[PDB]
Amino acid sequence: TATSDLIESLISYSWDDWQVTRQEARRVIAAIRNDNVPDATIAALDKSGSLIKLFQRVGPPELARSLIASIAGRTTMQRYQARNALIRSLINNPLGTQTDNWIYFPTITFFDICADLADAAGRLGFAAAGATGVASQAIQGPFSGVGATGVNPTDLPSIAFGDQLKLLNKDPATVTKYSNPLGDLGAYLSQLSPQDKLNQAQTLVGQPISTLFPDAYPGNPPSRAKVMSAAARKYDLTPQLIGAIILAEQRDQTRDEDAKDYQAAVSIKSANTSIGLGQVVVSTAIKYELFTDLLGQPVRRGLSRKAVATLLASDEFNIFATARYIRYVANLASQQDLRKLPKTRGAFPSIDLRAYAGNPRNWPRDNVRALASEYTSRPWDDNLSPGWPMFVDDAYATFLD
Amino acid sequence: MTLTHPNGLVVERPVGFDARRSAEGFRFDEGGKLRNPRQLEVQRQDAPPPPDLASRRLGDGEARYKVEEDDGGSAGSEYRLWAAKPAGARWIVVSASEQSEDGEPTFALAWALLERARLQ
Ligand SMILES: [Ca+2]
Ligand SMILES: [Cl-]
Ligand SMILES: [Zn+2]
Ligand SMILES: [Zn+2]
Ligand SMILES: [Zn+2]
Ligand SMILES: [Zn+2]
Repeated sequence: TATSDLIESLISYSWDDWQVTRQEARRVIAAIRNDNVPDATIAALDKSGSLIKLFQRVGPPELARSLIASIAGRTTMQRYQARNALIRSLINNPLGTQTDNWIYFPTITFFDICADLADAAGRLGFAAAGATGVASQAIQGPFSGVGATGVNPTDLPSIAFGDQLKLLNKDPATVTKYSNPLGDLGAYLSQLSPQDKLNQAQTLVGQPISTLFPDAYPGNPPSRAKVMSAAARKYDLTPQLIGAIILAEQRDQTRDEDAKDYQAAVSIKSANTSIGLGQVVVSTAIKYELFTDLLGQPVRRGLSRKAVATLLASDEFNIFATARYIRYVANLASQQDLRKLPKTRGAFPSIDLRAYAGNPRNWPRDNVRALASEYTSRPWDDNLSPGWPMFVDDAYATFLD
Repeated sequence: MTLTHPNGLVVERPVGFDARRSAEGFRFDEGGKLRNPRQLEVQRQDAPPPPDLASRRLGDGEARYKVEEDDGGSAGSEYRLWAAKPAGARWIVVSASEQSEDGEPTFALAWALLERARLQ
């Protein structure tokens, strides 16, 4: 193809010239991304015996990630040829893409994640969507976590040494500083007018996903709204419900909490923190296979625990896990015996367990209130969160408009 | 701020907690309408603690206890302390629950409640 021809020369060695430059590497990636016949191009490179060389010769890990994500993303019939060539290139040259934020993904796993993700984005309807909102510039206080700011928890600096010691020393006050920002939930909502709340909603949902795999997408990363819409369709929810759950979490979230959340999880301790947009617990994502609809079985079951914590910091994986978890809590509720949940019945008189099996459009509002309680806490043990139901319900009212 | 059960249990109500008398002691619930409120309970108990529990010195004596952890929600895993100290020929038992995403809570308020409790 036109593209295979261009790449072959871009990466070729000549006498006394055995180095592909950064500039050439970037032109290769750009050419891959602009290709109208990506399968044909890979077929052509493999026929040339140039496919292995392509992977071997685009060296710096940041460029290797763009290369690999782009190829994994756009290929179909030739996907496994590219995959085999990558594997070949990794023999006695193993580092690959596994550096920086991506240190918990072996290179072939990075390839497979991108392929599966791209396929899911195409199939589920979130491959592309222009931004409809703008990130906040806040750095502290409620609504200064990734939901508001678009700043990826894995990009945050190490917690400062002094605070790290206080945290380790179980210092009550420092622990609070890196914990949920809110005490009095109703007091916080009273700070906001209806338009303020709608504006937080638009910021949350309208900005592009903060993704660890931007080149797995055909163009720019889609807005979170597009992904929540796709997750809602997949799990028979509504995006308003998913948005309400996440907006409530993100109000009760700060930049500092994001740093603690992620750093503790990948530290020597492997903490079981709640991570990302929906504040999904690491062990929970594993136990209920929350990445099922974006990643095939082999890739999922091979992820290390720290790799799972990392994916929960990638907005699209988090949105889907959150939605899949919401549908789990709802399904589980529909299997319960209301007579055996008298505290739940007392708090939410209009709760209809059988309705949980259907679409939220048809749930009583008390179902949303109860699920909110049973999202922040252990679900359906008849122990309730006093504050979370109204907090999530307020976010829901805003989205429902 | 002191509380006295007819069975002789006397304890201090924690500041900011609503109190309620139970069959053998008292239940306490954190005030307001929190996301993740602490709950505490204290009771006079005749049956001794189970064997092979952990121990810690508490004030002037010792206490036997166990912390149980269970899957929770976005606020973290559910934790529950169960603790007992000898009070005469009997025991005073305190249990307490809380969610945490940062590992095991200190249960400071719970230990303080058990520590100052007596059967007078
Ligand atoms: Ca939080
Ligand atoms: Cl093609
Ligand atoms: Zn050259
Ligand atoms: Zn957290
Ligand atoms: Zn519960
Ligand atoms: Zn009695």
